[PDB]
Formats: sequence, structure tokens, C-alpha cells
Amino acid sequence: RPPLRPFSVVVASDEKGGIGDGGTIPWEIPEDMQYFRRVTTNLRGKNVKPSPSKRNAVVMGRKTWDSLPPKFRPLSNRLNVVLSRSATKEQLLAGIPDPIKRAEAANDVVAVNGGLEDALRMLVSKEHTSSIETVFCIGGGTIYKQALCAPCVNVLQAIHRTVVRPASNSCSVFFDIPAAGTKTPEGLELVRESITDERVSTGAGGKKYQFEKLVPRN
Ligand SMILES: NC(=O)C1=CN([C@@H]2O[C@H](COP(=O)(O)OP(=O)(O)OC[C@H]3O[C@@H](n4cnc5c(N)ncnc54)[C@H](OP(=O)(O)O)[C@@H]3O)[C@@H](O)[C@H]2O)C=CC1
Ligand SMILES: CC1(C)N=C(N)N=C(N)N1OCCCOc1cc(Cl)c(Cl)cc1Cl
Repeated sequence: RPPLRPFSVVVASDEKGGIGDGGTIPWEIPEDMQYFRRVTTNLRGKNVKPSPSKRNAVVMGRKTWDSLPPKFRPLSNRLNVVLSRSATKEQLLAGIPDPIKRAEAANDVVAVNGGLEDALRMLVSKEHTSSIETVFCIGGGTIYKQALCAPCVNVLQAIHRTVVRPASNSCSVFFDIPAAGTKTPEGLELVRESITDERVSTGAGGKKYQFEKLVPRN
């Protein structure tokens, strides 16, 4: 069976696993926004600037793409891989209000009529193996779930999770991660590799957050 491209998950969720209200993210944590940008944009080695020749790819569901404000659509300096059963590349670009930016964005957007697995099969192509350094799954609910299920979970390299507290009173969409010291029936157990001390966001509500990195146990 054609092998799947390895990948990492980047997500922000509260203790109840909440990640959103169905349409957007309920909290304002600029520190996470900035960290997310750096983590998904940065290329390894010294002074390697992202370009179509080599850059990371961010895989997201169509609803997550729609959730991106104009200033973040597409996510610059990264290949935007959008999963949709109906929306084509042109249709995804059609929603970008600035016509010149929309023209410039054509080079950074690819539509996949399939789920995460389909995206990973595609990112394994010799073209992408060279031009795409790291693949980051960035949501939302439907995509995160596929990430922790076979066969995708078998090539999951790490989870960069921003833990948010206190729990949101607006979350209806979740990301179910197995608790520490627990192994899912499917066979996945995560181990903390690192975690920052809790900090208070300068954002509205002053949410308390931590940047945690988890990896599958082997
Ligand atoms: N806290 C966090 O870190 C993050 C939170 N979010 C939030 O989560 C919510 C969105 O999550 P969610 O509702 O799950 O939507 P998703 O972002 O997961 O997108 C789901 C959509 O993607 C496409 N899709 C999913 N699986 C397949 C498949 N197998 N084949 C083809 N297309 C597929 C389909 O779009 P189509 O309808 O076009 O067919 C589907 O409706 C929002 O509240 C958002 O703000 C999003 C990212 C990160
Ligand atoms: C949650 C966020 C950023 N943080 C971490 N750690 N991990 C993620 N996967 N993230 O979401 C990526 C896709 C949605 O991005 C946005 C959504 C909104 Cl609503 C706005 Cl205003 C700006 C951006 Cl870039």
C-alpha cells in the first residue's frame, strides 16, 4: 500500500479538549498565534527562507480554511493543503477579497478531495518529498480525529499542543487526546517531551496557557 507522509499536529485546546465553537476559536491568545506561525513556518538548518522550492505544508479542513480571516488566508510562507469533498482550488481562492493577493495565493493553495490520509498519500509524491520539509496537521475537529486514527496515526511524529485554561464556555468541537499514562484501544499512547510553565496571555480574558510537546511512545 502506498506509504503515508509522516506529519505533526499543532493544536490549541482546553482541558475538556475544546478547540472551537464550530466556526471560530473562542479565545484570544496572541502568544499562541505567534508561536503557531513560527512553528509551522520555520525550516531546519541555518538561514533557509521558505519558498515554493522548499517549505512546510499545513493541512486543514475546509471549515478551518474558512475560519481564517483575510489577513491569514492563505497562511503565508507555507503550502496550504485544504481538504474538501466539493470545493476546488479556484473556489477556495474565490473567497480571498484582495484580487492581487488572490492572484499571488494561487501558488500557495492546493485542494484535496479527500481526508488527511489522501493528503498524506499526495505529500509523499517525489515532487512534495523535496519541496515540502515538514507536514503539519492544523485542524479542525474532523481532521484532528483522522490524525489519531489508523492509518494516519502510524506516521504521526508529534503533537505541539497549546494547553488552554480555564475551559471555554463556547466549545462544541473537540480534539480527544489520550490522557498521560493511557493507551487508546487503537494502540496510541503519548508521552510529554516538554512543557513550558503556565503563563498568562496578554489577550482578552487573560487565558492561562502552556506549550506542550507530546510524542507517540515506542
Ligand atoms: N483549537 C485549534 O487549534 C483549532 C480549532 N479549529 C476550530 O474547529 C472548528 C472547525 O472544526 P470542524 O467542524 O471539525 O471542521 P474542519 O476544519 O475539520 O473541516 C471539516 C471539513 O473538511 C473536509 N473534510 C473532512 N474530512 C474529509 C474527507 N474525508 N474527505 C473530504 N473532505 C473532508 C470537508 O469540508 P467540505 O464541507 O468542503 O466537504 C468537511 O466539512 C472551528 O470552530 C475552528 O475555529 C480549527 C483548526 C484548529
Ligand atoms: C489555534 C492555532 C492558531 N494555534 C495552535 N497552537 N494550533 C493550531 N492548529 N491553530 O490553528 C490553525 C488553523 C486556524 O488558524 C487561525 C484561526 C483564526 Cl479564528 C485566526 Cl483569527 C487566525 C489563525 Cl492563524
